[PDB]
Amino acid sequence: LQTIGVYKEGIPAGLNFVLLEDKFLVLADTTVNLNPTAEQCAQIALQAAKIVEYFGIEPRVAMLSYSNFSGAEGTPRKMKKAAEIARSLRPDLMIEGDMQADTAVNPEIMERLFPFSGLKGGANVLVFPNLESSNIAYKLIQQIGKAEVIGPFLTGVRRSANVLQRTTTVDGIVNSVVFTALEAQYIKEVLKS
Amino acid sequence: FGRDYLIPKPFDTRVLLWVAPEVAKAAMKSGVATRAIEDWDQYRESLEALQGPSKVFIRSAINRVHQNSAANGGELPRIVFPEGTSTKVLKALATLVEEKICQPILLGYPERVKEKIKALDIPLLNDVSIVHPSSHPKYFSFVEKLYSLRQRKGINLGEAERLMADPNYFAAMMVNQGEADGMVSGSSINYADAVRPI
Repeated sequence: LQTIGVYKEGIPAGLNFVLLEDKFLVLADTTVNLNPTAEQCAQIALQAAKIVEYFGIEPRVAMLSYSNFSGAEGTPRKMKKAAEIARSLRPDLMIEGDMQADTAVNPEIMERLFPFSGLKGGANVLVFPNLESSNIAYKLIQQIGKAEVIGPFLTGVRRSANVLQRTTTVDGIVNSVVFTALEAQYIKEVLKS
Repeated sequence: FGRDYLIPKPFDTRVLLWVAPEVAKAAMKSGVATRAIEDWDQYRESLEALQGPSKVFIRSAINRVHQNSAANGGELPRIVFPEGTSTKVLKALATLVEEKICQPILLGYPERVKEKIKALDIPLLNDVSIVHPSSHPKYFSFVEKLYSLRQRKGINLGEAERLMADPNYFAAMMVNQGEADGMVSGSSINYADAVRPI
């Protein structure tokens, strides 16, 4: 971060993929920001989204909270606000909050309890309110869930650089370096332009 | 001024200011006065001072509400009282309807409130409308409304339904939608709880 730094208006943020059978989920920010503001969570969402678009998928973004559309003082208000900002910056996307994680990933729950929501078809981008929640989620899913998890991938910086989780296995590193290669190529190209 | 108004009304606060100085004029001019009033305005001032709000404010208030009623085709304001089983409220309503202040609407289970009105021997409120929230025609319409305004403030349809059965929320909504012109609550509950749904 000191040498390469963030690109314009970007925010350094760690991002993981959960590779499920029907979909993949993006989790952010899993590594950098202890307690990002609404404004930061919105920017994180944007970064995640553009990455999802690189893989030809429509991003659908949920700002996670322990709450369902309450916007109460504290994290609900932060995530509800983040969703509002995100929506203003990327008016074409489904971005919604505040909501709990199952409400977010599960479209049936969303329709049954909160049909007013603008998130339909389940979210594939999950942005977290704080580093405790994101870091613990991706590590837990990776260990006890029965799904491949790849990352974290450092987002927000000018050139291609990624930091492994030290708990990584060798196959973990193999996967990570694959995506770093992908990124490296992308940035080289764009530059070369 | 007209065929239906030949004189001031009895409790008109202006009677003193116009009559007392003209009487003063007649007393001084007729020579029966022994101390002349010279400063006519200081006197009119002194006269205004004698009938201040402590004597007349509520008098004028009730008069004004009545005149409002007359100008509105005789329609009284519908004021809903969600604590329909409160004895203070009922006792007040005896006087209030007797002196034609409003059209009270009571909220609660009809049996309980009619038992209460009988227990207290208030015969003047046997005509007053009593409604059980869940059993009103516009109930579901109301819940929808609440939902739409508070769906992103911690209230979904389930919760909206649950709350609208609360007499406070129901009174509030009636007033909001114009199915009542106003509401009075808080006689038997702390102020925060009573005022919050409003």
